[PDB]
Amino acid sequence: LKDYALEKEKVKKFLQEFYQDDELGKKQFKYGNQLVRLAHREQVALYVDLDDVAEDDPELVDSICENARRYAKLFADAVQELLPQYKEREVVNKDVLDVYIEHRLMMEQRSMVRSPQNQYPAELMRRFELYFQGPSSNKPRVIREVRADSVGKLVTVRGIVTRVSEVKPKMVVATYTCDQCGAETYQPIQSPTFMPLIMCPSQECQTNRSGGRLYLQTRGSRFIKFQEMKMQEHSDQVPVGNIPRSITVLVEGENTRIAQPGDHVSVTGIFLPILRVVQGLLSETYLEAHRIVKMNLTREELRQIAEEDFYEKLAASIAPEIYGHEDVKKALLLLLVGGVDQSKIRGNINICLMGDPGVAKSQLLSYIDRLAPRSQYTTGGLTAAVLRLTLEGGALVLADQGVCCIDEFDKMAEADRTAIHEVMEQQTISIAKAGILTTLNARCSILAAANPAYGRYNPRRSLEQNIQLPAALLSRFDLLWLIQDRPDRDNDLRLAQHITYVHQHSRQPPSQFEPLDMKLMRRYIAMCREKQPMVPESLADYITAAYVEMRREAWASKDATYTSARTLLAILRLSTALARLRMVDVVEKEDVNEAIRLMEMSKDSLL
Amino acid sequence: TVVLDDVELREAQRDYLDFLDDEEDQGIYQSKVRELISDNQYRLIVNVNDLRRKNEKRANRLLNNAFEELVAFQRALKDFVASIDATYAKQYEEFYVGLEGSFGSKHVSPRTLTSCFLSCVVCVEGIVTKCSLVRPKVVRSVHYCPATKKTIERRYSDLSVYPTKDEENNPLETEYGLSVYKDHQTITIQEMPEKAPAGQLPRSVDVILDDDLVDKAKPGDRVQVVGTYRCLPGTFRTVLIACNVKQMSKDAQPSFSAEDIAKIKKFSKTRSKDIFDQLAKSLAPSIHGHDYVKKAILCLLLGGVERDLENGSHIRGDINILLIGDPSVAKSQLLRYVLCTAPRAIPTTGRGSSGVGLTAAVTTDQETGERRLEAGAMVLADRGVVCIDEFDKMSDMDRTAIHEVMEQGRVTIAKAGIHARLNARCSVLAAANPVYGRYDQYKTPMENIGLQDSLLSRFDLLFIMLDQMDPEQDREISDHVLRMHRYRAPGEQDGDAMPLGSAVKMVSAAFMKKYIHVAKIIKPVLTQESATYIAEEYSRLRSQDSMSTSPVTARTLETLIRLATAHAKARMSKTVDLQDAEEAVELVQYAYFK
Amino acid sequence: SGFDDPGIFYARKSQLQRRFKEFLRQYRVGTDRT
Ligand SMILES: Nc1ncnc2c1ncn2[C@@H]1O[C@H](COP(=O)(O)OP(=O)(O)OP(=O)(O)O)[C@@H](O)[C@H]1O
Ligand SMILES: Nc1ncnc2c1ncn2[C@@H]1O[C@H](COP(=O)(O)OP(=O)(O)O)[C@@H](O)[C@H]1O
Ligand SMILES: [Mg+2]
Ligand SMILES: [Mg+2]
Ligand SMILES: [Zn+2]
Repeated sequence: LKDYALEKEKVKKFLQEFYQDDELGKKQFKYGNQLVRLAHREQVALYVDLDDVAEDDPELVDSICENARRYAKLFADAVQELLPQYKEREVVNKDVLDVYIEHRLMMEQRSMVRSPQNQYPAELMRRFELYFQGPSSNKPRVIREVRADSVGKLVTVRGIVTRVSEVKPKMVVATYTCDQCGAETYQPIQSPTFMPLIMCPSQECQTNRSGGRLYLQTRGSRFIKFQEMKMQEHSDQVPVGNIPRSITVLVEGENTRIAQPGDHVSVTGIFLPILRVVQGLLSETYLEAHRIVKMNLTREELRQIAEEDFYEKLAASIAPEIYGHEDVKKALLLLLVGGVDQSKIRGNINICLMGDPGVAKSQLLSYIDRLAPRSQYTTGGLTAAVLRLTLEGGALVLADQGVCCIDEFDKMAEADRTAIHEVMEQQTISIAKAGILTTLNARCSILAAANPAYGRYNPRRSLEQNIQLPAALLSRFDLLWLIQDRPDRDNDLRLAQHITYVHQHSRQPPSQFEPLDMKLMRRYIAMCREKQPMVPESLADYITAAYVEMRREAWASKDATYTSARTLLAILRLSTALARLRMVDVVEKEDVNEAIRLMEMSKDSLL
Repeated sequence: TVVLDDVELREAQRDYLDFLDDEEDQGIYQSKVRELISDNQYRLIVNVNDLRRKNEKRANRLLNNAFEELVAFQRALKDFVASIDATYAKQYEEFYVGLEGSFGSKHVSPRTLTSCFLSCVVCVEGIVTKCSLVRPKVVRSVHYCPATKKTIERRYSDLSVYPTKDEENNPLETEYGLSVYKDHQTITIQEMPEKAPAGQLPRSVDVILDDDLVDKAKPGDRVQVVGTYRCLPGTFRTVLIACNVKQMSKDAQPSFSAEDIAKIKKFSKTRSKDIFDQLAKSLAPSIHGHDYVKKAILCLLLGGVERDLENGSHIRGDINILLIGDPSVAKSQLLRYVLCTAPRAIPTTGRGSSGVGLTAAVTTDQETGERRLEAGAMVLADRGVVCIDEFDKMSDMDRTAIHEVMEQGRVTIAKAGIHARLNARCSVLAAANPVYGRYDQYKTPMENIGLQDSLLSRFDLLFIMLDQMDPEQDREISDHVLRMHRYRAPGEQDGDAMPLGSAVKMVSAAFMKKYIHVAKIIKPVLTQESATYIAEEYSRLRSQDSMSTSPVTARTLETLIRLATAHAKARMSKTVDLQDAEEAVELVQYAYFK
Repeated sequence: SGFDDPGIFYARKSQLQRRFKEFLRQYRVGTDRT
């Protein structure tokens, strides 16, 4: 419909004649400067913002959007023409390829009409690469929404990297030398595989009919850094009644090694088909990557925050269908806000919930998983793995900067117990399938839930007697709540009355405070994460006083209540976490004392 | 050899536009496309019978002749949308027509879908079993030739094949953005398992979905599809091209006859107090004793009421019963009673269905090496019943997946990069003899079988039946056994047995089946009086829990809620009666306290 | 994308062609005077 030569002119006009008032308003031909860098091998990639083209030709940006593979080659050939102009120094022949390119160019210039076959491919006149950066107008597209209609277009997405292969050299322009003639042969490659050439099409051997057999040479050929990765739907975009959906992404050039599993990245690139037949061909798709970037209210809200029972109301909003466990519901809220990590300190507040079956453990975890921004649910894979050769982060990795709810914690694999032990220690996961201790960042609060062996809990049987989990591993947890279903006819009647209401109403009974919508709760959390409250040194005196007091009670306590410095460290996390709930950047005695109260109650739960 | 004008297609295209031109008339279809424009979809839905009303002839032509008539209709649709809005029409390459309404004889089932309907519209009804992955299918590939500076096209439509070189052998580089691609998925339908004679073989019909119709279906969905049945190029494989798919509710309705409804109403109104026990005695008349079990089994068929909450909590109405007992007790016999009686039940063994097993599975086709997400037995029993025998011999992966479906009624799967989440809400009636026979009444039932201490929690009820060697009890059983054995039909001379068939107070099983089918639709609700009463009993069980079967827990409370709900359904009483809670409480007491 | 095929690029007959080439263009006739 349109003349690509005319488009080639427009880009050449744009690149040569686009500038931006840089820092201190410096009128600078931004791309013009980059071309000069490219001319002297000082750059390799040339990322291009389409909004710059939108600044003077939004229609061109639209045509780039409706088809991107075409315009990439147009720009690349457009830059190919411009670069010889901007050359101003004969820089050193960096790597054999440039001097090889120089050698070929002299040979070609030594030649006058010529058949199209006897000419070098554009892809070999390279060692520069070009990528686009999507316009801010184009809103990011969910991986689900990338349908077949959007193939061939340029799309921006968000997601979580589930896996990424090692860097490897992808061939681009296979080069061959004839057996018995000096003519060199080329073969650009698009498919992931190909048949290598055999017989040279060289004019001399073709005329001579000598059967000059091509022999591949890597030095003549040109490779490119390459990677293969999968990206998963970000948990926020996934509907409740579905699960995350993957998408393959291909990365090459300087975009390689800018991503790890469990990185919440945003990718701009072309969505295109690949074929490794009914009513037409069926072809698997992928997303050729261009740009990768690793991503990170009303006054009544403020009035609500000012309320003293605000945080208590929010705790009541935690699973209002669940009657009871109020102080536990408070504790879960503390985990959701997390710590501060002042400096570093473990901001995540890991909690374990051991208790008899049928006491809302599993339901609570499901609510927490639905509530947290970055959430994972598992039972025990959980940890990373090396599939076949490619990394694949487990649920623990995917919970980074979030929470991993592990139901059925009692039935974990003992190796995995060691794995989470590493996470609670340094918040990283190490693994070696081939004896290669690959360490992965795992910064994620752990919400464990276990059930005692042999039915309900026996109070006479000590801790680590009703349960068969490592006591040292248990003591690592910030809080550890023992939930017992004691037959208490009054309270039993209360819970039953709560249940019958829900059946007779499909609704919780009316409380003092109605629950808030989960999204609003998350908004409060995101506001709470905005703060990093500090600990005044005066509070330390009282804090330490409380610590030695309770530690004395542990010495007084015949059973070792696991009081330690670990106990003190968590108390710091709880206090500053409460300060975040208070939206105050300085911790307070109320926050400290309340944290001690919950700590005491968790110990009281061991009664 | 280039067509100029088609008078018939011209008129047919015009008539459709006239039909879609619903302005002077009631405006329903004009409003539809206006909603279609607002909703951004590109597939109008059409009631075929309205088309019959406006034009019976054209409607007959449409049903008899599908491919041509729809193409004209799509043309009229695209122009009509262009009339209302040109730019919105220009967004989409094409538009689609959705059929609906009554299809007189074209409404068939996969059993009855003979080859006679080829190239005729068909409204099939059935259950989706196999699903294939979404794939994008090229339709119009666009190529550029820098040598000639020339752009070409190549449609495929119904039709080495991929063009890559100019006729001058110049290279052709494709134009991905310009070209047209569409998502495309294949599934397979089968007759509804309840209404499917065992003598006849399976009659499974393929289906092709494209565009928005791709993902509007999963395995184990009761769906009605309307499409054009077409052959394929070569004894020729035959497939149905979907024009519109709709998921009929799995509840459906108890059609039957009003006589059956009236007989049920008269029978229900006769004696509501004894109807539960009268059914229970007549539920499994061949079996002697186990009266609580028969009462329990009736509640399972009746089923509770699922409660879906504002937060998405989905408290299941299904009830789950496990039978443990010594061999040579009427356990397998009892389930075959359920199979004969249950409105919608599927049998299965410990191993489950071949390959797929109990729950769903991914299956390479091996005719094209193609993945297929294939429904398993558990999913197919959704809003129904599954009868598992040798449940102890269930495999370990099934012992894993059973936790999900028991907890959620929902099997998820991500294997082979196949993300899916299938509805599997199904009351389960498992049976498993004790290991090595001869149950020891000292340890847990887990210790005798090995249910990992969790599935017992998942099961609402668990009934033990041991071969107690009481001579009185044996006399009662043996009296029953010989009485049935000695029986001869009323018309017989104590001579010949039944012929070798080449084909496969007391109430009839079919009458029972129809009755419970009607009762399942009833939606009884709580009463404050019963709600208070049950709370006393549950607390009383907690009080009785002091002595030390599994302890009474909150699982037990909701179990009683479903049982009282079930007994309420038995009498068609839309308000749960204290009798319902009363009978459930004593039944649970028998289950935990012999 | 596996949907494209870029074109391959790049006592002896070619030597004999050179011999003809030099002969036709470089052959000399006449003498020093002529
Ligand atoms: N304190 C409680 N308040 C309200 N509902 C409760 C409470 N305890 C248990 N329940 C109810 O118990 C029902 C079934 O038990 P539940 O799912 O809570 O078990 P669980 O504690 O997760 O058990 P397990 O870890 O042994 O699998 C749930 O529907 C939940 O609503
Ligand atoms: N209470 C009973 N009344 C009548 N028949 C019984 C009874 N208990 C067992 N049976 C007999 O047991 C047989 C079926 O046993 P089955 O259920 O297959 O054993 P299992 O289920 O333990 O493998 C039937 O033929 C039936 O007559
Ligand atoms: Mg649980
Ligand atoms: Mg049996
Ligand atoms: Zn050669």
